[PDB]
Amino acid sequence: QIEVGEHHTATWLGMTVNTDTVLSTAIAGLIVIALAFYLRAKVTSTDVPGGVQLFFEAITIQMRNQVESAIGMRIAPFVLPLAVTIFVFILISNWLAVLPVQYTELLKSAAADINYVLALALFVFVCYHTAGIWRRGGHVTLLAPINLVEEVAKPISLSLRLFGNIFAGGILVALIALFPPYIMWAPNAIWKAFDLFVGAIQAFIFALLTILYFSQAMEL
Amino acid sequence: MDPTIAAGALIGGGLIMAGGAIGAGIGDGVAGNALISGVARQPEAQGRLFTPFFITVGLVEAAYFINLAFMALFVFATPVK
Amino acid sequence: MDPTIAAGALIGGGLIMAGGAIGAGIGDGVAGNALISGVARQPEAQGRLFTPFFITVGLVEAAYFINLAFMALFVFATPVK
Amino acid sequence: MDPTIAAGALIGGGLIMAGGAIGAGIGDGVAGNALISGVARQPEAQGRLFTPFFITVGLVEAAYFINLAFMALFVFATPVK
Amino acid sequence: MDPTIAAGALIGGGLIMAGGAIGAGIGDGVAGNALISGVARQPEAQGRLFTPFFITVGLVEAAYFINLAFMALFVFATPVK
Amino acid sequence: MDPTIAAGALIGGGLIMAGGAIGAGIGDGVAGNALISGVARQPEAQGRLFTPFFITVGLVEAAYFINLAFMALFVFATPVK
Amino acid sequence: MDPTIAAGALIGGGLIMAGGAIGAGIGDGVAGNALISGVARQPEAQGRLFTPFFITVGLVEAAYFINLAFMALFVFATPVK
Amino acid sequence: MDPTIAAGALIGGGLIMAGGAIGAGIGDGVAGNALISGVARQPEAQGRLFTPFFITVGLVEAAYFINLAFMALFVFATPVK
Amino acid sequence: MDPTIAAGALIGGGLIMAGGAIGAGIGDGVAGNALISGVARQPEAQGRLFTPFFITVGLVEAAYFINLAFMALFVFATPVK
Amino acid sequence: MDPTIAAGALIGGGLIMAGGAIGAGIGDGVAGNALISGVARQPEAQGRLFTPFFITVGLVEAAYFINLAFMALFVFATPVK
Ligand SMILES: COc1cc([C@](O)(CCN(C)C)[C@@H](c2cc3cc(Br)ccc3nc2OC)c2cccc(OC)c2F)cc(OC)n1
Ligand SMILES: COc1cc([C@](O)(CCN(C)C)[C@@H](c2cc3cc(Br)ccc3nc2OC)c2cccc(OC)c2F)cc(OC)n1
Ligand SMILES: COc1cc([C@](O)(CCN(C)C)[C@@H](c2cc3cc(Br)ccc3nc2OC)c2cccc(OC)c2F)cc(OC)n1
Ligand SMILES: COc1cc([C@](O)(CCN(C)C)[C@@H](c2cc3cc(Br)ccc3nc2OC)c2cccc(OC)c2F)cc(OC)n1
Ligand SMILES: COc1cc([C@](O)(CCN(C)C)[C@@H](c2cc3cc(Br)ccc3nc2OC)c2cccc(OC)c2F)cc(OC)n1
Ligand SMILES: COc1cc([C@](O)(CCN(C)C)[C@@H](c2cc3cc(Br)ccc3nc2OC)c2cccc(OC)c2F)cc(OC)n1
Ligand SMILES: COc1cc([C@](O)(CCN(C)C)[C@@H](c2cc3cc(Br)ccc3nc2OC)c2cccc(OC)c2F)cc(OC)n1
Repeated sequence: QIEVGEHHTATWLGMTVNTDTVLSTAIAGLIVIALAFYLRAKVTSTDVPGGVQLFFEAITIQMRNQVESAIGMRIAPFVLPLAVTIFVFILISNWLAVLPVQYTELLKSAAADINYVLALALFVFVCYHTAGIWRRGGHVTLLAPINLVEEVAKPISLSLRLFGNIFAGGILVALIALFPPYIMWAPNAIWKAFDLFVGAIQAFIFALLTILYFSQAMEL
Repeated sequence: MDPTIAAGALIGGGLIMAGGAIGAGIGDGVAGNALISGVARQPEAQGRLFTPFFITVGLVEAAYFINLAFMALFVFATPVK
Repeated sequence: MDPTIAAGALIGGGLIMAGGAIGAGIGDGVAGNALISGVARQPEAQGRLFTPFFITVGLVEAAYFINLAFMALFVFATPVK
Repeated sequence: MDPTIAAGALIGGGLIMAGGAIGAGIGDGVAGNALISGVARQPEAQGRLFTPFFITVGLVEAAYFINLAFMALFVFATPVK
Repeated sequence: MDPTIAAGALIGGGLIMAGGAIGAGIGDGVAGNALISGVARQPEAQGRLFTPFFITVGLVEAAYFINLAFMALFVFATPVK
Repeated sequence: MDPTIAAGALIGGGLIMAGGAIGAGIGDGVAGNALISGVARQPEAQGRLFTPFFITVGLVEAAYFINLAFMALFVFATPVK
Repeated sequence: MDPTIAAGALIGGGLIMAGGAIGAGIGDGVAGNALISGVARQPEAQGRLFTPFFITVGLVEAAYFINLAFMALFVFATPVK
Repeated sequence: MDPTIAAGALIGGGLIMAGGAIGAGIGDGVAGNALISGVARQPEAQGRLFTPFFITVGLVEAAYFINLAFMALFVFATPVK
Repeated sequence: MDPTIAAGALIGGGLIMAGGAIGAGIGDGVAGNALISGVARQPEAQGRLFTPFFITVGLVEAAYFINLAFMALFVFATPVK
Repeated sequence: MDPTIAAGALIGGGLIMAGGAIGAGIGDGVAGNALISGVARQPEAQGRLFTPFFITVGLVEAAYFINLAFMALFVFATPVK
């Protein structure tokens, strides 16, 4: 029968660590850096770009438009590279879940575990806090408590929306398994189709909220 | 005995998925109602209207799929016994 | 005592499809509202107005079908039993 | 005993038809609102405004009929038993 | 005790008429809000707005009437007894 | 013995009048909003707008009054004993 | 015997006041949005706008007051016993 | 026994405060939307608009405060005991 | 026996915070809609629009905080005991 | 015994999360409906519209996550036990 997301684990420094999540996030990272080397070797300028270059440049200028609309690029240029990895590292991190492995499968996405999204969201938090302190050291003072929550609810909602939006898939891939295999394919098909849309939209909103939260941090 | 907690887990998990579907479904309506109308006002604005649409959906659907996560914590992994 | 979790599964599954049909019925209503308005405005935009329509409806139906799948999990495969 | 399941179907089956009607009754209202205004703005549009209108009402009425069926399945089949 | 079924019919039948009244009540308002506006904008069109109005009210009142039928099946028949 | 039926009658009647006042209050509000907006735009229109207004308030108030009659039927005159 | 009927009276009275306050609090909020909007667009209209307004609120408040009376009847008079 | 009446009264007070909260919140939101819109469109209007705004808020808020009062009368001074 | 009063207080807190969040969230949404529309229509208004906005959000939030206070007054310092 | 409080925390917490998802998923939509429309009319305004947007969403999301905190407190840390 169905069970919640348990893990295989190993102890590396007194603390136990999940064997997958760390495996599938490494599989995502190596493919990302493999595309980075392959593009950097293939890179064009006077000649016509190939598929990987016209893809990654479309993402970099989409991020450039967003960051330069939000803040002057003279002030905060580093939020662009930080934003495109947050898009593409997360994008691949969801896409690999489309290929069939199950029989219980280890190959759940990196965001189907809360630790991954907590590390990313907490990193984004300390980064934008360092951005705020770097510029010097809301829109109404009397809202301090909400502006108090904002600093918790930004990383907590970032992590929780990324977790929930992907953890549901990690459950539904098991749910349709309970139906007869000779009829289970069609709902499995539809859901696999929708998986890409939610994975992409989720990577998109996390990157955009990262930019827009950074914009709000480094104000004045 | 356990069966009263397990009945409470099914009723209480059911509420989390009921309020989820109402909030998301209506949200992606009131947001989509502003997209379609936009693409009816300037039939060539669609391209950019996806940038604020998928932002609003990403905020709305979050309130549903965070509910769905916690519903699995209610239904399969009941924090109380 | 199986009947107590049985009744809990039925009330939970009932709530899941109550919230599902409200989210679906009102989301498609508010989306088709904008569809009819935009087709009354620019009758030639109909062919285009379906692509922002069948997205929202599409999205909305996700939050109905997922409730219909979880209703089947509560009712035909009750998790704790 | 078994009665505790019986009412569990009558209550849960009621909930399925409660959220069903709030889904249809509001949906057909908010879709119907956009047809009456359209026709109120140009009477010659009543010919073409039925093409989007009955689509939406189609989707909407599905979300009802499915709950209707499921109510019968609750009241005349009592699955969890 | 068998009287729990009766209580399940009264509570459950109560939901089938609670959801129906929210279906008709608002569904007819959101629909009439258009007719009162169409007759404000264009008085001589009052003759033709009654077709879109009685289609949309006809669909919305069907959700109430059907519900009222099943509520009578719940309370005067009690299928599961 | 009577008490579970008596509690079920009171809770069932409570649901019927809860849903009744929601259907009534919001439908009258949304109909009255178009009435006030028509009288805002056109002072000469008031006599024509009252027709559409009282048609829609009729269709609304019927649904509240029928709920009030069924709550009275549940609470004073329980059909199941 | 009697205390469980006392419960049904308190919960049923609570439902009646919950639905009354939702129907009324939103009703006035919607009918009032037309008054505020009309007086923004036309300061000169404030004299006429109070007649259609106070009709609508009246009808709305009737749904609150009738529910307030039936809650008092449930909790103080307790009909079934 | 009295504790069952205690739970009934507590759930009754919860329902009364819950429906009160929904009413007051959404009514203030909708009436406030028209106030913010009137002050956007007509920069001088804020003086006149506070009469329609505090009339409509005055009604809405009443439907809250009344539920608050009645809630205390339910929990501190349980009418049935 | 306290456990019944405990469950009553827990479901009462559940209702109070469910209603307060529906009210506050939708009130803040509907007030925020007018604020963004005002800033997108008259950008020169952006200084003044915070005034009406934080009046209306002030009223909408008050409805939350009170509830949040009283839910703690049910859950940690239960009135009935 | 304790299992009645346990179930009381799951149903109480389930309500908190249902109301949080309805309030927030709709708010984030009703606010977003502004944003999209703004960008559909004056794309040049996109950069400024995110300022009043994330103020309103900043309020709305807080009403979700405060509800998530109180549901978590109810279910993991049942205060009265
Ligand atoms: C007592 O049960 C009914 C049901 C129904 C309907 O469900 C409509 C309900 N609404 C009006 C609230 C209806 C229906 C189902 C649909 C299903 C999909 Br999927 C798509 C479009 C649909 N459109 C529909 O009609 C608009 C329907 C169903 C079955 C047989 C039917 O033939 C008699 C039939 F008409 C009507 C009815 O009238 C007495 N009684
Ligand atoms: C008896 O249960 C149904 C269900 C359904 C649907 O769920 C839609 C319900 N709405 C119309 C009220 C439907 C569906 C699922 C989706 C899922 C994702 Br993820 C994205 C888009 C989706 N779009 C969909 O259609 C718009 C669907 C589902 C399964 C098989 C299907 O093939 C028969 C099928 F059509 C229709 C139906 O008709 C009687 N009965
Ligand atoms: C029993 O208590 C009622 C009920 C009803 C109705 O069910 C509607 C309730 N609404 C007004 C709130 C009504 C009805 C059913 C419909 C069915 C479809 Br399918 C389509 C349109 C329909 N339209 C309808 O009315 C516009 C109806 C029903 C039966 C016999 C009837 O004739 C004696 C009759 F009128 C009216 C009423 O009047 C005081 N009392
Ligand atoms: C019994 O408690 C009431 C009820 C009622 C009403 O139900 C209205 C309730 N709403 C305003 C909250 C009312 C009514 C019934 C309708 C029936 C249909 Br079929 C169509 C339109 C209807 N419109 C109505 O009002 C315009 C009504 C009822 C009975 C006798 C009546 O005459 C003595 C009478 F007026 C009023 C009341 O006092 C204010 N107390
Ligand atoms: C005791 O608790 C209240 C109640 C009330 C009211 O119920 C209004 C409730 N809403 C504003 C929250 C009030 C009322 C009843 C109505 C009845 C119909 Br039939 C039509 C219009 C009505 N309009 C009303 O107010 C505009 C009312 C109550 C009793 C006697 C009355 O004198 C006849 C009376 F007017 C007011 C209040 O203090 C402000 N405290
Ligand atoms: C855990 O309890 C909270 C509460 C709150 C607020 O209620 C905001 C709630 N929504 C925005 C999510 C906040 C608040 C209370 C109000 C009271 C009135 Br009467 C009028 C306007 C009010 N506006 C407010 O902010 C919009 C608040 C509350 C208490 C003390 C406070 O100290 C001053 C305080 F600021 C925030 C929070 O973050 C964890 N936790
Ligand atoms: C104790 O919990 C509260 C309550 C309240 C209010 O109930 C407002 C509730 N809303 C904001 C959700 C408030 C109130 C009652 C009303 C009564 C009628 Br009949 C008509 C208009 C009314 N309007 C009101 O506010 C404009 C109120 C209450 C008591 C004394 C008061 O002082 C005279 C008082 F102002 C405010 C509050 O602030 C900490 N705490």
